[PDB]
Amino acid sequence: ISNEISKLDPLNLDAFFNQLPSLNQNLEVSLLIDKLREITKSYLPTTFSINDALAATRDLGMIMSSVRKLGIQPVSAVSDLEVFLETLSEITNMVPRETSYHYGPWNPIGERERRFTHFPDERGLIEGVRIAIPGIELAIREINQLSNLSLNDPAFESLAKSAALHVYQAVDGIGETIKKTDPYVFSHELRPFFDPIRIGGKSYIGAGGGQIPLFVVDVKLWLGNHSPNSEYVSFIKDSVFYLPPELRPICVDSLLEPSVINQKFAEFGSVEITDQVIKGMESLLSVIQVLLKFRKPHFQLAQRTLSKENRGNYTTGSAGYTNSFNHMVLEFTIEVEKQIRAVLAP
Ligand code: HEM
Ligand SMILES: O=C(O)CCc1c[nH]c2ccccc12
Repeated sequence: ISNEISKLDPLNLDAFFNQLPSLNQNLEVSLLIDKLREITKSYLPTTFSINDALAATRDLGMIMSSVRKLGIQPVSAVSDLEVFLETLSEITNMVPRETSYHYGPWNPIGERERRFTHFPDERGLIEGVRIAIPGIELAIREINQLSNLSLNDPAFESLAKSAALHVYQAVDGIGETIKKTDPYVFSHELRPFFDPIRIGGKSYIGAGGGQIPLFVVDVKLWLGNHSPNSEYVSFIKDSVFYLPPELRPICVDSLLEPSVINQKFAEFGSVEITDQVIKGMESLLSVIQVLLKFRKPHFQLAQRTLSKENRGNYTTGSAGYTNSFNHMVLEFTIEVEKQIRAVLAP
């Protein structure tokens, strides 16, 4: 629950985070490192509650990401971080690194907001995931209920409508990014804060738009267990254990089970096609069209950011993929809209 994490400052870093964008702007790597050492000596993370460790992972993660921006592996330099992060990871049962959950919904609104830089373009990513994530999560719960409901039941269509409504939040989030974040300023000023960090022999990618649980929607709604060697399934496979634990069993189940649409494709061609059954199948295509209204503008944005003109020193997002990945997720989704449009043609 996000409001009880956002209000916490378990490492007393609030004043520091008002200095951070200037610290980062003047490349003051010594205050960064001095703060990491101070933390591993001023706090026994073992005594933390779950909410405390989640907010600590947010704050420590961003200081760590700021050191890695300059090119220094932060745990390699402050060796005592490794057991500190170990202990945080045990309490949270999440990666010893911040994700878009800590960057968005668990990031406080207003004066306490944790930001890497003074550029207003940064706000376009934070607001983007802070809006997207709550609505996808609600859609996730509602979409899971469609499996155990008949197309002919109005309850099916009302759940799918509520889910398409909640997914629109991700549209609102990506529209907020498109208006606030300059593709050039992002690549040159923001992107280098989301680079991999080596912690205990493993490398943990930085925060990413792709960490919003939208892929969980995908897996349950249309991907399921039908594209076993996809590159999309490998990304999801790599994402499962970055998600909060609450979401992992849904995602694992859905990867191992036929999708809602694939089953509802079957029930449709095997039952008395009533008027409610078509409304029900039309509410599935509504959800998918809401996904398209997100992926289409998202694609253009990453395309402008990664053009020769604006890409700066990168050719990939923080998860290591080019725009080819988004093109592939978008075509998957487009093709799903074509299959439903076909089932519905009469
Ligand atoms: C300048 C802004 C942005 C750029 C250049 C960008 C670019 C990318 C890239 C390159 C990927 C491939 C995965 C990776 O390597 O990280 C990706 C994936 C993804 N990103 Fe973005 N992104 C931006 C903003 C956002 C925001 C604000 C959100 C959420 C509100 C978001 C949501 C996603 C999602 C859901 C995926 C998974 C693929 C899909 O579902 O289409 N992105 N993005
Ligand atoms: O999603 C990506 O991989 C690139 C966009 C991106 C990097 N860090 C981010 C943090 C929050 C929201 C979006 C991003």
